[PDB]
Amino acid sequence: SDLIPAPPLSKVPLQQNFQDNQFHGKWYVVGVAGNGFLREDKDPIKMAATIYELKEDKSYNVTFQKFPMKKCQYMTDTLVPGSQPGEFTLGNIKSEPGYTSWLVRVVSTNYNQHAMVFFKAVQQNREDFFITLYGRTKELTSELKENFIRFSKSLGLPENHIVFPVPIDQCI
Ligand SMILES: COc1cc2c(c(OC)c1OC)-c1ccc(OC)c(=O)cc1[C@@H](NC(C)=O)CC2
Repeated sequence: SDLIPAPPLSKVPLQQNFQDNQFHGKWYVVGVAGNGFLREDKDPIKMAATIYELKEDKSYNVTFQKFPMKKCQYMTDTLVPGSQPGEFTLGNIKSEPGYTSWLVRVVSTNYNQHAMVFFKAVQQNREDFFITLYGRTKELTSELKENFIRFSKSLGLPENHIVFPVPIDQCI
């Protein structure tokens, strides 16, 4: 299509010894890169924080601001553990107009500062993928943001498909 193809999974690193208990909580969206994310300097965006909640069954609740981030509205999905720690499927629980599931792979995190997470659509004829740069604070370092840009570019994403929203706590 118009879109840059998704990488094979083997090109997406997996965070080693992923600790679900240490990943839970609030994560600001500090960066988002994907074939369907488009930097428009004329239309900057702000994004509310994502909440990852670990449950008894080791799945998460995930509460996140909805795409394409025009009116701030939260949504909640289930993050079902996959083939191993760090990996999940994010499923739309009800069949609705815009519908796909995503494979979710935590690429790297140190739990208390940053995380980088890869999302790939499991729908047959969808190249759709994106990478989220999360921070525990609204601000991350230049080195951490350049590492996210380089990772994103290594999967073929142009720099104008890499967006840095203004992180906020809540919808307004
Ligand atoms: C847990 O966090 C996120 C999870 C997803 C999305 C997203 O970006 C707003 C997130 O925040 C970083 C998401 C992303 C891109 C999409 O297409 C470009 C889409 O159609 C759809 C989405 C999401 N669906 C909706 C309705 O927002 C599902 C996956």
